[PDB]
Amino acid sequence: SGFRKMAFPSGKVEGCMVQVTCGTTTLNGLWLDDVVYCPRHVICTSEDMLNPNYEDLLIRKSNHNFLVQAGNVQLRVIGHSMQNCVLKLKVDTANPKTPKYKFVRIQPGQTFSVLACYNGSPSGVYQCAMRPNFTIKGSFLNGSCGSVGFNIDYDCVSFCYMHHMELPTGVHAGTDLEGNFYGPFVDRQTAQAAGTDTTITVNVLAWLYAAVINGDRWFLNRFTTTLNDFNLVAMKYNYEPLTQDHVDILGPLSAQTGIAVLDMCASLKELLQNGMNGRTILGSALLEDEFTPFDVVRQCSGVT
Amino acid sequence: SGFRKMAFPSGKVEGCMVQVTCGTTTLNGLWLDDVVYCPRHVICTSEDMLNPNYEDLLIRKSNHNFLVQAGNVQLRVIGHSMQNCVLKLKVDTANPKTPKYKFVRIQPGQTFSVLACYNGSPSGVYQCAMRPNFTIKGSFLNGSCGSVGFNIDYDCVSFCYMHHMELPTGVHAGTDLEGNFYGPFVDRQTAQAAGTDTTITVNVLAWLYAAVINGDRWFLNRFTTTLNDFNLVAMKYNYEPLTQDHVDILGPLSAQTGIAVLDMCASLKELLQNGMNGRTILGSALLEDEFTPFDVVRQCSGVT
Ligand SMILES: *CC(=O)N1CCN(c2ccccc2[N+](=O)[O-])CC1
Ligand SMILES: *CC(=O)N1CCN(c2ccccc2[N+](=O)[O-])CC1
Repeated sequence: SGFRKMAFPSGKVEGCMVQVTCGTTTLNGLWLDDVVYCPRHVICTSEDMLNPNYEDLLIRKSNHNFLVQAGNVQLRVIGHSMQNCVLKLKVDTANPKTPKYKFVRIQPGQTFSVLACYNGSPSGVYQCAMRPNFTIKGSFLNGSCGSVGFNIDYDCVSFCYMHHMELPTGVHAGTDLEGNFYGPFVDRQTAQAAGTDTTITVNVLAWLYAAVINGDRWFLNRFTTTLNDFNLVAMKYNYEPLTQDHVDILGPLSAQTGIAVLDMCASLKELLQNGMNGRTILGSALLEDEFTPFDVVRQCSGVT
Repeated sequence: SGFRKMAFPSGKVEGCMVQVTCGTTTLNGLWLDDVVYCPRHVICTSEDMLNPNYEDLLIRKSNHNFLVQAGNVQLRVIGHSMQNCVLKLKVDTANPKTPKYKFVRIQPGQTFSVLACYNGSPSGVYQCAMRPNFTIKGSFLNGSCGSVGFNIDYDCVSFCYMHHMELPTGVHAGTDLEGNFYGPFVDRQTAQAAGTDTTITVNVLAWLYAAVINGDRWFLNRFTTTLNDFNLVAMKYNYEPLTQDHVDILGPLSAQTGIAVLDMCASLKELLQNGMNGRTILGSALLEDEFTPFDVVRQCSGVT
């Protein structure tokens, strides 16, 4: 029993983290096979960062200007290319610690683990969600760029995120491992505002199911509702609209607990309209939205 | 910027986790050098767990009855001894993945990472605190026993916790790596109630300093207080008394922020007396007590 914000074990990713230096800029790269992936802004002076022409900046750079260090051993760079907002550094050695991996571009509301890194060294691991506005609420200082977000399926690491930016409002923006930003963000030091950060409704409901399973039940009520009625309440409180897809995904949690998705929605509706009245749920005073239904099943069943 | 409940990278510990089977009981062991450490209740039938005589049960067990599996390779057990509530299984092979390590018995209020494991396989990592009542608020299912709590200092893993029990109230009890329980708990399926779970006052204050650093400042007030005045409020709200030791430890956070410890105490006092009025602090609706001052410095400076 008990329910915790849980990150994947970080070992398989720790073995991929390297340091990339170009001129005087240092940040993190990801070494998979004979390719090191890093944010392309590794080529920028912070002057460059106001309005960088990456194509023009990168003409000035050769293979030998990319200093790649894995632990205390230097990697020989034999090629470099720009793919969207990342550089791919071809090195002469395949990472012997390359796990099975995929690159996946996640949907908003999906959760992943971040291994926060500085000079290609891990400092810590935490669990995140891709917010509906395609920001993540991270913990990142200068040098953290190139830290990666991931999921693990038994032995296969699915990389979904590379860290690039902090927005002036202290939330985080970044790319898939093809170098495409989540959201409308660019790798430029410019006015970039986040949209409305909506609550991930299906995740809150999964979390309410997690609570019931763990004995926290005070918020179960006598009521039910409809998808249309619930969605009017959701709109008013900046919750994502709930779909029959969301209902379907919550099915096994519904089946395990014997509480109908729409009953649980009616519990959520009352919590939204009445607040928690100073009570807590799984030791939280607000409604948690960074567990997926998959996350709740996994933690509540003990998948390794 | 941003502030997250962050676990140590788990790689160095993942490489130590094994499966221990005795008769039909399976749980996790920790393989360091040529010794596998596991909970001694690995020798129990769940019948045994009502009132086990471990000395008497262990007479019935030989080296070959302890099945130790690391990945899919079996370890040869050449010796077994009971130290307090753990077994030490001497194997014929030193773990090649043994990191630098110590065994440390932590104080209540100190934080550590747990690598939750099942059949010697990692499922996830989260950050915990040793509560003042020597419980931890974990996430553990059947098979999770032998999962370990740790801190990492650059390259040295300090093991502080091995998982043994869930109390009837769904909190967790366990031992240092010498097999001594934290708190008054025994490895027996009996009436065991936790004492008063008090809030770790110095950790809340460290967390308030973390908030200020990250721009969350609304709770800073015009007031100050004294250690004696603050402690009267702390007593009333089941907060640990604050000592000059606690003040000293908060010094660098005080020095970095320019907010006197006793001013911050006066902010905490008002939060205790008035509550949060529906506001949040670092995205929490309650006062977080599972970051140490060391945790706040580390995350806010980017120590690897
Ligand atoms: C996020 C991170 O670690 N990061 C981005 C900012 N950065 C940088 C970019 C261009 C020029 C200089 C610098 N810098 O100040 O180091 C460092 C890496
Ligand atoms: C915590 C854990 O994984 N654990 C403790 C309970 N347990 C056990 C002990 C004695 C006899 C049987 C069993 N069992 O049901 O497996 C399993 C291991």
